[PDB]
Amino acid sequence: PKEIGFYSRTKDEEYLISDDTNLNYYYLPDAELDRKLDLSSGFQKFKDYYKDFEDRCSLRGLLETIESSERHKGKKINADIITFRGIARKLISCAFDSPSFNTVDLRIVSFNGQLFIKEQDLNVFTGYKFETLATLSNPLQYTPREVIEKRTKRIVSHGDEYISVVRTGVGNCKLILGAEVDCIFDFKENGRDNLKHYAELKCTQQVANISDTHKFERKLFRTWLQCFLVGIPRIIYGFKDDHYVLKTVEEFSTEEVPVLLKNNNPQVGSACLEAIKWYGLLTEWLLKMIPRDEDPHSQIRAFKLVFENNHLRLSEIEESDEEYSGLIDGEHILSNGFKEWRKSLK
Amino acid sequence: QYSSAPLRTVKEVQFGLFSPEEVRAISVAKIRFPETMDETQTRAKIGGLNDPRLGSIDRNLKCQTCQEGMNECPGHFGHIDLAKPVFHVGFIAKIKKVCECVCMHCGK
Amino acid sequence: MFFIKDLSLNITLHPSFFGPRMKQYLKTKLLEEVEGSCTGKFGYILCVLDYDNIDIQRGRILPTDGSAEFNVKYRAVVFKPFKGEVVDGTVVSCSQHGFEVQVGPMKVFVTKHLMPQDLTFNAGSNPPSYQSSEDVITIKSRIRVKIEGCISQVSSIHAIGSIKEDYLGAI
Amino acid sequence: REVALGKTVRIRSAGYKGQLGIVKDVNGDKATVELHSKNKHITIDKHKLTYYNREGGEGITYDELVNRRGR
Amino acid sequence: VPSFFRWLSRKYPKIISPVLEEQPQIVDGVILPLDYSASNPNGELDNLYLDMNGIVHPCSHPENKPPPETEDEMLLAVFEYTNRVLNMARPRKVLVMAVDGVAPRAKMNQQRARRFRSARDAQIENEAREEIMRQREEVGEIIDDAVRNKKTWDSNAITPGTPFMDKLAAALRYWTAFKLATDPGWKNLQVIISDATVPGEGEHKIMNFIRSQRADPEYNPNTTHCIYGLDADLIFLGLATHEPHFKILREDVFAQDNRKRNNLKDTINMTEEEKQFLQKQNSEQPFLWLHINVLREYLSAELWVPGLPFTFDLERAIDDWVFMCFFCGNDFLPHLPCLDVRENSIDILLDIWKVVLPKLKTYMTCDGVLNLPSVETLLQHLGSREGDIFKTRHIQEARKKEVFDTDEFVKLFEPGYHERYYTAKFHVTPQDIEQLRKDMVKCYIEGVAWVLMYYYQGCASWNWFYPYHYAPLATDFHGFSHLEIKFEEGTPFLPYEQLMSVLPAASGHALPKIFRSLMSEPDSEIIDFYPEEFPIDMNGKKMSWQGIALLPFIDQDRLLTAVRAQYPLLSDAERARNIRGEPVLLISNKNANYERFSKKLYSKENNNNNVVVKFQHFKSGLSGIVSKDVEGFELNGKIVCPIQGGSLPNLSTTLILKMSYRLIPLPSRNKSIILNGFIPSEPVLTAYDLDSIMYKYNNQNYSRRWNFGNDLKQNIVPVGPKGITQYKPRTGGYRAFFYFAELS
Amino acid sequence: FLKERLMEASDAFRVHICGICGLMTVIAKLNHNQFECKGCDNKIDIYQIHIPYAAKLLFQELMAMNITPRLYTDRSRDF
Amino acid sequence: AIPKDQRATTPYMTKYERARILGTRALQISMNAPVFVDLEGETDPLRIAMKELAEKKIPLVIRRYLPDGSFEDWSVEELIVDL
Amino acid sequence: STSTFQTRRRRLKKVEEEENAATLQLGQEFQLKQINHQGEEEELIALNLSEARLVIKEALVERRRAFKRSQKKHKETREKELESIDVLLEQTTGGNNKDLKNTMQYLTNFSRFRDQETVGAVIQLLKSTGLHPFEVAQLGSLACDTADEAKTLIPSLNNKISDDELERILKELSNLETLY
Amino acid sequence: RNGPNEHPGAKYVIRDSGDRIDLRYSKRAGDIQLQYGWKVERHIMDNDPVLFNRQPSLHKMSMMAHRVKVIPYSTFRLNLSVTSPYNADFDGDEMNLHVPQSEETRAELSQL
RNA sequence: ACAGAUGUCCUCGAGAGGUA
Ligand SMILES: [Mg+2]
Ligand SMILES: [Mg+2]
Ligand SMILES: [Mg+2]
Ligand SMILES: [Zn+2]
Ligand SMILES: [Zn+2]
Repeated sequence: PKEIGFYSRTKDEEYLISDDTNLNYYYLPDAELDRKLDLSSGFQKFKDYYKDFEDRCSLRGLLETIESSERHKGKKINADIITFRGIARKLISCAFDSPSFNTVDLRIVSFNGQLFIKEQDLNVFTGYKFETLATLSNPLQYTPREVIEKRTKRIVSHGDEYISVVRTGVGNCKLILGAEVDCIFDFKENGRDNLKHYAELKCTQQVANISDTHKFERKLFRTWLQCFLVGIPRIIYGFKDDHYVLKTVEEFSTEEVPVLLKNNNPQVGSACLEAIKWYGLLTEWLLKMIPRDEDPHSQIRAFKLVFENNHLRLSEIEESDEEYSGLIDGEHILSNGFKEWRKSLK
Repeated sequence: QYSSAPLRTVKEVQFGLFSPEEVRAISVAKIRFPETMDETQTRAKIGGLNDPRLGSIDRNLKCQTCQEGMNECPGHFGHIDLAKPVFHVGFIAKIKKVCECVCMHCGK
Repeated sequence: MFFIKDLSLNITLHPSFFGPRMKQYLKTKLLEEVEGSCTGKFGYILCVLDYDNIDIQRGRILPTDGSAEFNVKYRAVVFKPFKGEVVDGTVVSCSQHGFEVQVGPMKVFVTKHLMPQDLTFNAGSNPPSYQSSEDVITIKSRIRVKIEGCISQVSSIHAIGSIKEDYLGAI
Repeated sequence: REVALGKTVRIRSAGYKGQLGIVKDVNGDKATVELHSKNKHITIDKHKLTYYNREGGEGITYDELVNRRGR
Repeated sequence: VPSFFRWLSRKYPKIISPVLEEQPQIVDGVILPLDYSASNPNGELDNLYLDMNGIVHPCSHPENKPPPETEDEMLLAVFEYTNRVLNMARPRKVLVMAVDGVAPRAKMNQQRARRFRSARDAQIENEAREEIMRQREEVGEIIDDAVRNKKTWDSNAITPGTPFMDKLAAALRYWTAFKLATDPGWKNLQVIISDATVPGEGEHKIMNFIRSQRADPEYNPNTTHCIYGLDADLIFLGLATHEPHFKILREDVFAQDNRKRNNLKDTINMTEEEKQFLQKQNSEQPFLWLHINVLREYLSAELWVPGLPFTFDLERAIDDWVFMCFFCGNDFLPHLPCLDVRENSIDILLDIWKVVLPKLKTYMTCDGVLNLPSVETLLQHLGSREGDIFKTRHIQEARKKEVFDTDEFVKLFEPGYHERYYTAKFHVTPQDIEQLRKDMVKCYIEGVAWVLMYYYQGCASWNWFYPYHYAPLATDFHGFSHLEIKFEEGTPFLPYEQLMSVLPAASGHALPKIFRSLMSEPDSEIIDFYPEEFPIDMNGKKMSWQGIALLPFIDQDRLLTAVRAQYPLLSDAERARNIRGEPVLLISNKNANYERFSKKLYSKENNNNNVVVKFQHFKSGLSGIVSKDVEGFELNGKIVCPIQGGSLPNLSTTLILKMSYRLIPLPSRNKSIILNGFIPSEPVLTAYDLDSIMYKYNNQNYSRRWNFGNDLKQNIVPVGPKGITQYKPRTGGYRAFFYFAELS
Repeated sequence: FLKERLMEASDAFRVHICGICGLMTVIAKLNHNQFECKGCDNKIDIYQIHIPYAAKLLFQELMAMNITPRLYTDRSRDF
Repeated sequence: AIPKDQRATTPYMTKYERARILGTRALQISMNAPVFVDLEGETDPLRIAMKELAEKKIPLVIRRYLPDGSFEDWSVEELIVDL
Repeated sequence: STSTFQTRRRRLKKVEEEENAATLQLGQEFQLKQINHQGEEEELIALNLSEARLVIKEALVERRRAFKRSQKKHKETREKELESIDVLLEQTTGGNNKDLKNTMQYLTNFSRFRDQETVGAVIQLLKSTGLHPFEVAQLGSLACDTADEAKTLIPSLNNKISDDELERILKELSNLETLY
Repeated sequence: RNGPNEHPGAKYVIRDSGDRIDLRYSKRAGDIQLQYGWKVERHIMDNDPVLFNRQPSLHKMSMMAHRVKVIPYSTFRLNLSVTSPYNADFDGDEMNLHVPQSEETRAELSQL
């Protein structure tokens, strides 16, 4: 895993480039945990900016940061598949759960050889409130105590997410992901890779019996898969009860969760190997028959992927389809910068 | 209290006399002054009958020989260098008998 | 020079581990105890061979409490500094007192009145070393040391070496 | 710290109502109060027993904590 | 043993821990050099801070055997003491050496009186010795003039700015360079030297250094720290640093109270045996540990209050405690008449705080800032309560009963002492009583704010002083709910200015020719500030040396004029020591950052002495800013040994790298917040100890002799991180569920 | 029961005995983990036993009487 | 020395042996040690020891010392308990 | 911790003999013909420095395969040797065992022989003489050039006066050590 | 929780390390959590075997093990048929009582 | 620079008068 670049997506959807607008820093002493903080607060006061978003899976900032990285560097990278951390997670996880739990809608384009793929309320609000109460925006040691005391009576907003490009791949196949990082656990190095320092925090319910233990195991499997697809070493989970009160917060580092699921029921123990094999087979199938443009200004076609009946039905659509006009010619998922870059070298 | 030495039970008891060399070697101090608490009636005189090296006398002062108080100090032993040899009271009869048995001019 | 002996160690097992795996418990206790021990009588127990061979006997329950004492019979490699032989070592430290020659898991010290008068302490070179004619010893160098120390085995052993007479150098 | 220490008290209610004694040892909530006529010690709650003056006078309840004094 | 040590041992017994001092083996006469890379039985240690004054002072002019030779003997003694301390503690990351230097004007008020009292005691004892020799010579005996001229070491001469300080600093650098070069275990050790030129009292320098090491984002919260000093307030000051991994090392004063103090005459009576026993006995000095991590739990269990509008924070709970302890007693202000014992009043003040906390709606202090109305209410409640305390103290004094003398004539037990106490300091005038009361209130409030700022956020004034000798009586600070405290920064005093503000007596001759000529002349512009007979000794309760002086203060302007007049005609070589200077950092030849330092500074760049390097704690440690050395150190050179008769071999400059170290400036105010990622220590306390500290125990009442007993049975306490997770398992599941299953 | 009443219920003492001497003239430093017998130069053959304080007093008085009650933890029948 | 299995002592358990095994087992169960029977609502260590001895489920070995010095090992399960 | 029963009046022998000197005079416990655990009358081994390295390596790999199969059921030159030794020691023994690294490094950087056939040849050559295993261990551990050097460095070797066969097997040891 | 004042209760709580807790002096009515392996010095209750002896002890029947039954009066009470081996009457005789302090001693007294 | 108090049990050899 190697970091290529990063970008910020704050309000107004301006997709700024190479800015640490938030870079949320984690800080939570055990005294605050014992203080029995309430996660309900002003539920009706939530301000969600996702409704005004022009596209849920918009990759304008990712495209801009890819353009900037290409301008700074020379030859293009060997990675092909590009995903905004949503398609890859669903594609790997759909083989483990029922297809009814996930909605499949994939638009794969092979412009310039590279591949570009674009796709309760109370619980979500409580998780966002916990995330906002577990961080203090600017790093500790450079903020006054007024911010620390105000963090309790703060507001909850959906936006200003730090997104960093991570390059990975297994074997010959290599791909990059537009992973979003919402927490940094240690000192941040400027101009150097910060993947080993990043961390991810989430919320979950408590356990009462073996069924709740299995549910927690499933949640751990999901979060471990989503972190391993990127390379996040630290996983933080916040326990919650029926009263929406944070009870205990524990961290789950990497290189020990696999053994923790191994020393458990055989299903979760073999789930890791099954997911790895499924990811490998999916990558091998993906690199099989997708056309390669090689030189720029070549023929470009789009493909539709639908996962039904435990099978990824892929068909080559014709130019008469409306989706073809809106993607090949409409440039809905592309931009003028990418075509300018493609015409620049050739 | 913890001691790293292995714990065993006494299986045999060997009696015998005390050689002057052995008692001189095992002694931790030499007693010459026939006074006790002679340090201007404040402390214990060095080399007296109450030498501090013998052991912890009172209160909670650790004995300097073993750096411990009284609950684990057996009591270290001194020695007195007699000017002239002196008969043992309990062995007078045996000494007389063995003197009668052996020649008083040769060790035969 | 290393010796293979048939030492024995007594372990007082607690009744809390009086299950089917008490044998393996004694095995791991023996490993974690005997390794790295600087016994005065013997020396260093570097490693125990034939792990799957060492046998235990019937443990006698003490009259005082329920803990049982086991007399294991193991064999292992033992290193003893001994006295009256030559040995090769590698320096690891140097000072005005002398050079800390290291032989295996040992640190034998050489005092001022041990080495001949053909060694003077100086710090001109990068490593602080004793420098004189046709003798060059440094922080990392070859040296042959003859041991004549009294060991002084009190829960740990030591060694004192000499540099007198020829062949006790780098070569 | 504890007010009930060495002060003559009168046992109220229970089987020793009207008895006169002096509290010697107090620990937690239970208070050990000796008996004058009887050569025995009885442990009762400090709140239940009233408090009197050593020389003699009116009796008061456990409100001595507020007063922080005697009598 | 001091009363404070007894009080802390009685209230908090488990904080006393035993030490493990290694004894090198002696075989065939030779001594085996003890190893340094071996694991420390007292737990892993990373940072060690040492107050060099607390070592150089006891070694010089001791109570058993004064150094017969010149300063060389004292230098050897302090060198061996430092070596023993280093071998006992075994630092692994950074070792810090600091000695007292320039101090703010508030410290001169008591330091000057203490130095003058010591000088007067030395003078009177010298006069008594001279009379003894005169009486002895009358008999007929003859004594050589060398013995008669063999006076004391002049302990008053040990002051920053003197050539003795420069000589000691030069020797220390050679000693630490030799230790770094000759010890393979000092490869990762970094040694900084804070000479007397650098301003500070020895402990404030350590506080600034630890706050600067905490002035880095990458600083590890799990690092361990040790500070060695004989001062009693040292154990209390380390608590304010909010570092759980803290422990104080100091000599065992319990044994030293009744240690060996026999005369040298008795050492020759029994010849070899007794002298050998004595030299073996004093060769080992027992020590003890003062762990603060355990003390934090005791403070948490003792400062708890049921019912509070705000949120109970452990970090904020300690702030009021430390502020109150400083208010009760500190080496910056005169002792309060109500708080004289300073031990029994602590519990009274704590229960006053406990009863007043529900009334208040805010904490006592906020990062060193004192809440004015809250502290006003606290002192009002204390004054309302101080009447009972004063009555009890007077009753106890009367029962116990059944050089100016001032407090005896006051007769505080009689009613109407409000003006009687003030009459001992001023005249009998009504309006002057109110004027002096208001002035004392203002001065005391300003001094409390200044000491709080100094001990929490560093020095803020550097020139504030206390223009009074007697603290106000009870029911003080009645109306002061309108004053706003705002101190102004001032420049630190020059070494000569600080030396003359200390004001050594006429016996002291550390000053140069010009200054001693300006002093000893009868017609001196500041002759009124320098008494000779010194009759200002005054008992005021207590006994022996605890009495304070009543000599008039010193005007700063007159001293400044005197120093500016004496400066131009002083020699340039002597004037070259007026530079404030900076701490010097020493690193080993194989340090992790040694290559970077040698490539950046003192390298082929050949910059004009303006390039600086800032490095973080990720590599090696000791985050800070390094600058070019201002001394004569250079590559491929040699350092002359100043010890002379010490048989110390010469060393080259290729083994030790010398540079000037500058602390990183604080970006914002130093708050009291536990850093993220801190790993709590192993749980050692039990609920029984919590209940024991929650219930008021009258020094255990000696019911079962639990105060003293199997003290060594407490054993060592584990230190350092314990467990990857920093949160204790409460409810939750998975790992916590497995822990619950394996426990129950 | 007899052993418990004689030792646990009345007086229990722990002492160190030299493996060569057989006596109790062993200096024990539990904190320093040092057990040296100056008489024989023995530092690796020290055992600890549990005996009543009355037995300790009797043995010390016998040693003062120039009689050595050497104590050993092994049988000499094996020769 | 151990007399192989040509032992010649008594194939029954003496009263002193019964008392010693009962006491040792009672102490072991009183401390945290495994029990090889179904407590079945018993909470006194001595009664648990008797319950274990009822069907000879005590893993203890008796070493009977001959006056000369030899000894033969007798298992608890193979010792007849008639008293 | 002992392996030999008390005999020859161990209780009060006082100073039976001075500690071992250069001229042999072995200690009380390290004497020849040690007591074997199963039986009796077992002679002291003849273990040299190179033999020790092979023995400890064999024990390490045996324990390695041991706990590797256990967990499976439950579920250049000097530079190359150092890495292999480190990766073997990292998990086989476990615990701390700090001293094991130093002695392993000493064995690796001072290995006179690095082949099983070489050590077999050298001890089949050394078994011809009736020398004390201590003497043959030092002879095979430290290389020597001259007969007087061997006598001075390794005392108690005065029984060989001819020095012809001594020169022969010294040359044999030299060429075997150079054949590494 | 009952404490050392009531008859069913304890006087000391011995910890694993070896330190002794006195329930009388400390009190506080605290909910002390007893960890496994600790020792609690509780009062002797009913059916507790004790040793009952009379001097002179001429024969082995002069000292035998009984079962404790707590009675509300300050005098030892025993069966009439037991006095004959003890050779004791009720005209002023006094007899000693010994309490075992371990499990093996209790079992030995009960079974022998 | 610094530094004024506490740890719980004391008899010991005898003599006399009595109880089972
Ligand atoms: Mg998240
Ligand atoms: Mg101070
Ligand atoms: Mg009768
Ligand atoms: Zn002792
Ligand atoms: Zn001995």
